[PDB]
Amino acid sequence: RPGMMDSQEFS
Amino acid sequence: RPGMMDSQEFS
Amino acid sequence: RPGMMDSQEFS
Amino acid sequence: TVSTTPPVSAGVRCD
Amino acid sequence: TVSTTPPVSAGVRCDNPGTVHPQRSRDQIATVWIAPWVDSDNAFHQPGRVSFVVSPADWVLPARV
Amino acid sequence: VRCDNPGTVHPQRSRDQIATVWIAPWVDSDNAFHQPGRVSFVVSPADWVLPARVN
Amino acid sequence: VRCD
Amino acid sequence: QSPATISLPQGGQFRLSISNTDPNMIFIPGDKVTAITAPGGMLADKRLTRAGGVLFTSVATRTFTIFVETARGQTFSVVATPVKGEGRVYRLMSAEPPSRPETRKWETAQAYEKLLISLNRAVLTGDIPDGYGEVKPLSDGIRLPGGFSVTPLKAWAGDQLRADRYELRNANTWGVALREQDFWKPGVRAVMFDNNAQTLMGGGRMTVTVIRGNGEG
Amino acid sequence: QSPATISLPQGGQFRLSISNTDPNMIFIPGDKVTAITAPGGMLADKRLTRAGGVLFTSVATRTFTIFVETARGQTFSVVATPVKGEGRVYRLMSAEPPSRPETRKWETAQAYEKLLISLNRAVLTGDIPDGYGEVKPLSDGIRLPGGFSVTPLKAWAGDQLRADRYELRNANTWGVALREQDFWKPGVRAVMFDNNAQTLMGGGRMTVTVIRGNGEG
Amino acid sequence: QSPATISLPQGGQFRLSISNTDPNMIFIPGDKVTAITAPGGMLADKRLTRAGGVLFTSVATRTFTIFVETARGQTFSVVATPVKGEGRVYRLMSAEPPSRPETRKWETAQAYEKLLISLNRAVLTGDIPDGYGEVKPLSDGIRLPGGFSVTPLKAWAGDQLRADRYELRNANTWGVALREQDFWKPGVRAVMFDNNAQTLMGGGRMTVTVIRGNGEG
Amino acid sequence: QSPATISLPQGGQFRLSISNTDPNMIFIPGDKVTAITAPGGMLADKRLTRAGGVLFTSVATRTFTIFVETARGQTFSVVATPVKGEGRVYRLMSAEPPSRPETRKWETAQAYEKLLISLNRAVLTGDIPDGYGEVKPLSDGIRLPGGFSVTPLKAWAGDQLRADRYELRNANTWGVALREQDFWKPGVRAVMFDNNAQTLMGGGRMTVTVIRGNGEG
Repeated sequence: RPGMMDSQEFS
Repeated sequence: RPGMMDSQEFS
Repeated sequence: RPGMMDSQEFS
Repeated sequence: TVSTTPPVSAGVRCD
Repeated sequence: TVSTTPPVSAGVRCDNPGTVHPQRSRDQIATVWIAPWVDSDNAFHQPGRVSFVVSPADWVLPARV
Repeated sequence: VRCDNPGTVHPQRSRDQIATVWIAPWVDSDNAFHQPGRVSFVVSPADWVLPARVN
Repeated sequence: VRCD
Repeated sequence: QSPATISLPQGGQFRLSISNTDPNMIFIPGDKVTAITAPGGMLADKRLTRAGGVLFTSVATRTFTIFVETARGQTFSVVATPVKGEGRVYRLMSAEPPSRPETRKWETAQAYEKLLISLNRAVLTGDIPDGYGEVKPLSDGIRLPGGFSVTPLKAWAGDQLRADRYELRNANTWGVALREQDFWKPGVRAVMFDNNAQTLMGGGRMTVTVIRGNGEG
Repeated sequence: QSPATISLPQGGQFRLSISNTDPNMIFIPGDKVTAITAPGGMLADKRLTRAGGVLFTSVATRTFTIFVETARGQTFSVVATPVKGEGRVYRLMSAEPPSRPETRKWETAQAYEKLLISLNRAVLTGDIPDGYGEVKPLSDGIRLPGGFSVTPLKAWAGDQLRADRYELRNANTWGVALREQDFWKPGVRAVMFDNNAQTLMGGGRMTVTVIRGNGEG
Repeated sequence: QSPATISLPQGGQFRLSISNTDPNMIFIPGDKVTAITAPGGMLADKRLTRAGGVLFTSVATRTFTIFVETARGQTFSVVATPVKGEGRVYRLMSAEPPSRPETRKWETAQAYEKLLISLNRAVLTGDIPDGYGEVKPLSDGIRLPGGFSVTPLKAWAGDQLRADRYELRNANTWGVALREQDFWKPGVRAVMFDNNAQTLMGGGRMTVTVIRGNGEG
Repeated sequence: QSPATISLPQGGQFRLSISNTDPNMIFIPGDKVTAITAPGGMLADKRLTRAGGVLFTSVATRTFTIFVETARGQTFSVVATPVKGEGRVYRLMSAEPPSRPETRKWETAQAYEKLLISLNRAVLTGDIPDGYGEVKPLSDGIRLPGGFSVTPLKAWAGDQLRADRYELRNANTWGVALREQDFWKPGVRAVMFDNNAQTLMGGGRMTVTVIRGNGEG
């Protein structure tokens, strides 16, 4: 996972 | 049963 | 499962 | 109408 | 039409009947004494005096000296 | 010294509270200038005050 | 000096 | 012996001891806890209780932070240090109250008492209720104490009550004190002094409204 | 023997003694117990009675905490010390009146002076209204004027009204004439004397039914 | 303890401290957090609350940047330093009022002087309109005339109107009579005094509700 | 601490540092970025954000050029030199604004206030609204200060308001100052001096329009 960020879109 | 308590809900 | 949390959602 | 039973009695500290 | 409550007050530094901090007036309280009476369940009632407000309050522009 | 009377009290009827706002100059939708003025409102209304004593 |  | 009432602000942190062997309880008066969050594997069991309550049992031996969220969008934090001993109850309270409920008077008065009151008010206002219509004032409707002179003024009557207003005149030229009970005549229901003045002097002309019973029986 | 009454608030925690071989009971005077929670493996068996109490048996030896919960919305914690002996009966008196929305409808549906009369007749005869429940009496609820002493007996509470019975004793050698008004304290709403009494001789034993607003002040 | 309020603009970046073992929370007073982004493999677990906040746990040790994003349209970046300790609560105050097209419809639907009255009554009582949200108070928002000092307390903003509360202190020994007009600064729209006051004695503590155009000037 | 606001022209190149370990953000106020282009294999991850925002993370160690295109046909270039450190936020802004939005007054005035205004305007114009019709001028409608003489001129009346115009005549032969409040009579709604002149001299004949209430109650 290079340069991968944790982007959690909440409903 | 760790930390388990006896919780009896009566009807 | 480190850094993990525990959440009960009471009705 | 409701009844009114007592005629005024014969005519701290109030009369 | 909207009400017009205040007659012009008795007639930095501008003499205006308007633009004066308005106060509200006083309510009117009236007392009625109830004659002792009895009721269907045969209870005898001695109430006393009951006070009620006949008129609500109204706005007033103070007289300016 | 004996007396038989209910404890009389006088009604209080506290007054109202008034707050006045001052309106700064503004021009309306239909283009009429409104020079400074004021609007007043009653924050808390009036009401009967329960007595503290009945003697 | 006061004015309203 | 008594719950430890703790009023912390929103998002507040309160460090409190909890018991590692016995269940502990946190409750908010007037609020129902919806959720409880803690580090994973610290609080073994969590149970909802009647109303708003959380009974939690923690076997942990380390201090940890626990978040409680209620049903009105309130979130409070608590730092818990487990200790051997009795379970501890905590009454969580809000700091500055958000709103003020104006409780209406629940009290209702007797029907007859209201009927007397409304009529007196209407006569005083001068508005005369639909049922009522004008007639002749009764010649003698009240007791006259201390030389008072009464002149009939106005009256209106209706199906179950009737009203008369008389003008009192004082010829005494003395300081008198009014008590509405003096003006009682066998058959009167109420007496109102329009001006609420305790003492009448000479020429004290208070007008009094008396409601008797039309159709008296 | 008589049951032991302890009167804990909704936040109360009381150290009582529990039995081992034979069962024990805790009951609420006015509420029906619905749930009871203790550390796992501590309570051997539990049963709910028809009256509304809870019969439990504890076979363990370590001191433990038990939570009992009722139907109207209430929670009381008791700390039990397991001792060898006979079963014990505890009367968990409320101490902070419970919320009863069903009672409020009956309380507010009718008039007010009538409601006062009713609640008082009942206290006198003993036919307590269905909604009302026994609560801890207020230790200091009325004004004591010039030499009387009071002790509390019984208390019944609904939602918006309370009811108390206070045993008055006259310390003063001289007999003191008493008027209901003397007793008024902010928050009381009616004072009635059972034996109508113009005066009370020294060594008097007179009970007085006083009712107050529930939670007012 | 109380939550820490930092007030970053939509371009703000704040170096705060994050916890490791126990979870942390950042919440918006007036907005619902919808997304949160951090470098991959840095945030262990995240959860969205019902109130509108975000509970996150960071197990890493390196300083990292987190972006939080809300529903009304907002984005704030915070730089977290992972330290061993208890959880922390942060109150991310807006600092530049957000856009709320739904609020503008209610704002413009009604008249103007009425709207001013409403927003002011609310500030006085505390019943804040549904659309309005808490924003950072303006540090310098009103004219201070001849010896007063001000400190800010609270601020609420919609789309076209603002609202501020300023605590005024009179340094001058002599009492100063104050008129609303003195305070007018370009861009203010109403000045109202809570305690109606013709004059303010020295050492005065008077709060004044002033409203301004949102983004005007 | 605050976004680096950068107003570059269309097709502009701005050299700025970015972080090679943490995400960086570029946003344009009032615009929503549609696309982002960079040398292949330089920017690993790109994500849209609430409103117009691009969160990009680059593992590269060489300076590179990145093009951003918004939703209103704007294209901006940026030369990025990755560097170890905090993520950097950039507020991209247009150089010379393309258009100027004329914001309409949202403010609406009270209905009664408008009604007074329209009538006054119509009378001044001489056009008389449909409802209104001509009648007799009221003999005395205004207060006459300082020897002024009023002669009835014209009037019109309608269902809820009525209007009268009087010609003022000055016999004082002194310099007078007009204040519309002087001409107040119990029952007036508004007074308009047709010529907006503060001071009238001898024979100052201003005509004033006063609207009272027809059907006055």
